[PDB]
Amino acid sequence: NNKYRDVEIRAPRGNKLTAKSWLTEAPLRMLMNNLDPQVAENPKELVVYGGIGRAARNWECYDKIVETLTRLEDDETLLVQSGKPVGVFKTHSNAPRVLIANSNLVPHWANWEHFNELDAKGLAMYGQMTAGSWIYIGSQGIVQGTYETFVEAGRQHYGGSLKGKWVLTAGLGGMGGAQPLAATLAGACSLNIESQQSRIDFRLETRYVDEQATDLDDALVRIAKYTAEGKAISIALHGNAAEILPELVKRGVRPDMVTDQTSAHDPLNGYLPAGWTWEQYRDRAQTEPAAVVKAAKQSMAVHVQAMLDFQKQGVPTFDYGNNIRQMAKEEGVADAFDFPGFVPAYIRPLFCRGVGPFRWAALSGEAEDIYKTDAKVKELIPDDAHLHRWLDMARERISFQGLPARICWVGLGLRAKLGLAFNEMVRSGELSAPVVIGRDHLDSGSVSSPNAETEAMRDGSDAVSDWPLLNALLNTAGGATWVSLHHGGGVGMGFSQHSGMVIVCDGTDEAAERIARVLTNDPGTGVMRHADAGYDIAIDCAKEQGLDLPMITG
Amino acid sequence: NKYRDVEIRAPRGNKLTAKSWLTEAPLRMLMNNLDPQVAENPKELVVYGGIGRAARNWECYDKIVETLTRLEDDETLLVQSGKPVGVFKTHSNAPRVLIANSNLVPHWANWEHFNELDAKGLAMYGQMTAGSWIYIGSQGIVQGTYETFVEAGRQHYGGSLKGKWVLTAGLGGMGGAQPLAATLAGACSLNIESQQSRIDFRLETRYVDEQATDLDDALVRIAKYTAEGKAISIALHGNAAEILPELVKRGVRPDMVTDQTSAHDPLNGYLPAGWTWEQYRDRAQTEPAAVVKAAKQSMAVHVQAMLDFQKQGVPTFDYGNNIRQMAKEEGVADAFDFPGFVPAYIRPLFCRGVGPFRWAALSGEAEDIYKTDAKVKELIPDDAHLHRWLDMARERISFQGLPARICWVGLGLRAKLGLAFNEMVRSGELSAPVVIGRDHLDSGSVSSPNAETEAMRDGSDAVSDWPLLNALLNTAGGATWVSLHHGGGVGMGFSQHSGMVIVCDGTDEAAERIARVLTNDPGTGVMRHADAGYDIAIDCAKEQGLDLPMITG
Ligand SMILES: NC(=O)c1ccc[n+]([C@@H]2O[C@H](COP(=O)([O-])OP(=O)(O)OC[C@H]3O[C@@H](n4cnc5c(N)ncnc54)[C@H](O)[C@@H]3O)[C@@H](O)[C@H]2O)c1
Ligand SMILES: NC(=O)c1ccc[n+]([C@@H]2O[C@H](COP(=O)([O-])OP(=O)(O)OC[C@H]3O[C@@H](n4cnc5c(N)ncnc54)[C@H](O)[C@@H]3O)[C@@H](O)[C@H]2O)c1
Ligand SMILES: O=C(O)/C=C/c1c[nH]cn1
Ligand SMILES: O=C(O)/C=C/c1c[nH]cn1
Repeated sequence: NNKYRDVEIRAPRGNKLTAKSWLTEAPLRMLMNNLDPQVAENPKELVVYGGIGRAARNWECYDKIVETLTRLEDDETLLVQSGKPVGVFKTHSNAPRVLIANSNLVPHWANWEHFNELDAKGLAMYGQMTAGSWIYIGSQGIVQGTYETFVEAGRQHYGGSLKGKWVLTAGLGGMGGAQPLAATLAGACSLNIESQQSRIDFRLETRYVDEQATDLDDALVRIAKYTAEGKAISIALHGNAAEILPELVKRGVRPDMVTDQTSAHDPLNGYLPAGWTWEQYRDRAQTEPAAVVKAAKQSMAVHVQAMLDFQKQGVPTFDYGNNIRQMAKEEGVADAFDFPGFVPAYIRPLFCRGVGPFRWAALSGEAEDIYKTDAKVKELIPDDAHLHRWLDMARERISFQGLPARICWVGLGLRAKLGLAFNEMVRSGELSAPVVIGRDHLDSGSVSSPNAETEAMRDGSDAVSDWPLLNALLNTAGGATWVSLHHGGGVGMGFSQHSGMVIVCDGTDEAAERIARVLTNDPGTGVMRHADAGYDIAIDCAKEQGLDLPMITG
Repeated sequence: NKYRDVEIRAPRGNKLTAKSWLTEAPLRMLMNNLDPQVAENPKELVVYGGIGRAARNWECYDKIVETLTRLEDDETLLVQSGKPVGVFKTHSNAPRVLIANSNLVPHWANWEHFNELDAKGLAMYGQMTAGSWIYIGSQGIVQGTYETFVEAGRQHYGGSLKGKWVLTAGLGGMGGAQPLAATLAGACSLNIESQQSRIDFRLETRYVDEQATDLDDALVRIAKYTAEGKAISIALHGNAAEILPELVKRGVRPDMVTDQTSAHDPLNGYLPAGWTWEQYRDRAQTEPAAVVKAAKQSMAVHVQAMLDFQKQGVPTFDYGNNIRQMAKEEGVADAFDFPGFVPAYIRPLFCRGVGPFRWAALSGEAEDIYKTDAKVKELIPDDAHLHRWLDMARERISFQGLPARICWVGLGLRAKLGLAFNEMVRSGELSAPVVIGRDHLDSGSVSSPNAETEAMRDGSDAVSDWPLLNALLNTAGGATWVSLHHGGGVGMGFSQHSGMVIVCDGTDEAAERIARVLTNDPGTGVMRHADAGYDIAIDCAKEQGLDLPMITG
């Protein structure tokens, strides 16, 4: 192993290569970017986000991945198995250069206890979604999704804009840290409970949260003031959600929306029991992990009961993909699922058109490369004012972390248009170096997760996981530059299966042929999957886009 | 939509109905999987292994055939639990079909949830080769069953098994290979089977030799034949959960004990003690939970008899039908006191990438397989065990559907063979293309802690990254169709595994694909066993020049 190394890693910048080609330089740079101190939550331990989501299994494996990517030939493919470079095989230049499979366990053994047994033997690594597949871009990766969720909740419950309203939530980790800024962009104030001061500080440093209250009473004074003024200000409060949310219910405080984004998906590592310190928690997880898991899950039950109590008061309440309802249910809160997941409640119609967390990064390191792509997106999508406003807010309010990157939700049809245009900007020298195009594994065709993205599918097919497997096979066949299959991202061991893809735009004609089919097929599989489930909006999209769906179009 | 009173057989000869041999091949192998001489119950789409099906339902079957017929050379069909769900543009060196069957998010990966989805029209059990169109009747498993009995004989009895007998049960599609495998290894065998129609199928296909009239008759025949050193297989109509405890009580001592009933699926594949098959199938529809319970309670009695034979010193092993797990769930706490066949006997073969490599003649002509048998002997001139295998196959294995051959070979020889076969197609020595495939039971394509990855030396039994990487790499290298299945062999919850088939159509493009795919597919198994730290696998990797960064640098 070892899993601690006191080094600062950053992606190399500019146009000169360390690896043999841009197709192998790209995953090299994106692996290193996943560990950049401005990007990752705890990169000296290889941790990117999401509990113990890691970029490589241990530091020996990291070193060997870098060494191997550096020498990999253009007709060779590296296999990464739970963060370990296990084999290099001959393929061809239009296949992926890296195939990644992280954290997959045969289902009867797919649980944290067995994962932790394997980890102790040096046999495991949790990939999360984008940690082990090298496409994490800091809090920006999720911020548009969290904004779209808050906007749609506002449209359903409050007439759209959240001006004068406030969101109550918890968790200011890598992904959770997007919540305050997303709320602000949606027009709302927010109170964001976080148990570690260093995480509040990271969100302040990256300008994802605005201020820190001195205590709960002071936080409520600020929320009362800013909402009365119609300001949209995010407030962090250092504390424990499982103590504060029940206290807020006892006080009859009524937020306008309630959710949670603590790392409840991993009770041993990601969720602080009430009354404990993070330091006690980390230490006791090593001596008495069973007792720590039970204490964490008991506090999750208290926390979810508070969420249910807000909901009974008429407050819009939803689960944001961290499996907390499941944990509470296992601890006796039999009605934990009385509030819905964010996807069936708010986001699923976007997935039905293949819209999701499409993203790209400038391997050059140059901010202006992303600003030039933003301008190109506006030229190619001239009549979508919501999207133009998103890109304006991103430019004005999202500061880059590590390599400049952009989140921009778009769906089937436009993803390929954008990717081909970016490839041509690389060819012409408008862009100073190639760019990579990817996405979260949360996307319309790439995830099965019955307590998150596939909760409450109208046909009952929540648990069917053929679809992400087919998505990864098809990305490999079409020519993505690296393809990944992961288990347990988001919701934890046992609860999801999902796929990732990244494709490099290096300005070549060969890349253009791959891009045209890969960025059609990847969102196409999500429209297909939702059309199969019988969503009329997905069937309409399939017809509009000319998809060939034999059981539907013949 | 579930039942169709039709006989289906693969098209023969050289005329295509699809646009190329790469799309004609999956069309013919899908049909071959349903041939009445191949499949256990093809009018309900069932190929083998409980309810392992070739397509979800008959509408889906028809649409797969229609879609394969029109598929272009740069298009790929996606099959999702036996349903043709999308056609997408790829390129001519990608697979024409990508298949994912029966995959369920792990917390829901169980038969109860499968059956809920099935009742909604949302599910199909792919087994291993049922849903991925490379089943060749009982021949697909017979050499692995033979290699298991041979290695058990080497470990326990000095090799040959002449004078010895095996006790087992299950004469279904794959269990039907057990009698002939025992015979070829030199042993007599007693094979318990609950359905006379299954005994008849094995008799007609020459996989079992005789049927005893009752248990006493069976034992008189075993005593006589073993005393004479004959290797004869005996079927007995009955219930193993009744007969095995009776043999323990009688003090009968077989020389090996195993089982291959469909214990992996209590609702459909395992008859409770005292029930008729009709009663079981009727009640399965009326009271499924009570049927599951009764089946599992009988599996517990069955497994306790196996444990009781082992206590008497009888070599006893689990042959991958998950029966130990079912018995443990019913209270047999020491059900895993006897091992699975792979850690006990077969794993050293997997460490060299050796496994159930196979091919089929799309022409339909037996002589095409005889020509390939002769070519294998020429290419592998100094392996007399393999030559004897092919001689025994010729003599004793009858073809079922398209003529096909099982021939266990590993890393290095698979590619030599497939390139030679492709050259035979190109020269016209073979009268039509051949398909080359394998079971999903193979060194790099399955994670199954109660079967192929039981008791890995490093404790990595449940790691299922490996079959997913195998499928991704076969897709990258250009197999003709690639599959990812869940629950083959051992049932929902207990395995994940990959399949591949590649067509040898005589062309230079196929040759390029074949050379890397038939290197990489067994290469991933040698890699996986090398990663676990098996010195035999590390040696193989070095011999074969594999690039394993954490071992070779
Ligand atoms: N459905 C989705 O789309 C989706 C998307 C992204 C992330 N996720 C999930 O979101 C969750 C957060 O991800 P992340 O990257 O921010 O994780 P992280 O591990 O980086 O951060 C979790 C934060 O929760 C805080 N925390 C834990 N227990 C607390 C408690 N009791 N009170 C207050 N704070 C507490 C921790 O101090 C930490 O800062 C994870 O469960 C992740 O898997 C789900
Ligand atoms: N370990 C391996 O390498 C391996 C390989 C292949 C298949 N399998 C498993 O082998 C098993 C058999 O496969 P198959 O294709 O023969 O299945 P099948 O469903 O075609 O046949 C099962 C047979 O078991 C018989 N049977 C059921 N209960 C019985 C009982 N109590 N007494 C006697 N007979 C009984 C049935 O009548 C049937 O003929 C399945 O569990 C399959 O998944 C394991
Ligand atoms: O946007 C990202 O990079 C990460 C997201 C993710 C989704 N679910 C768990 N992690
Ligand atoms: O040899 C075959 O075609 C099928 C086999 C298989 C292995 N395990 C479950 N099915």
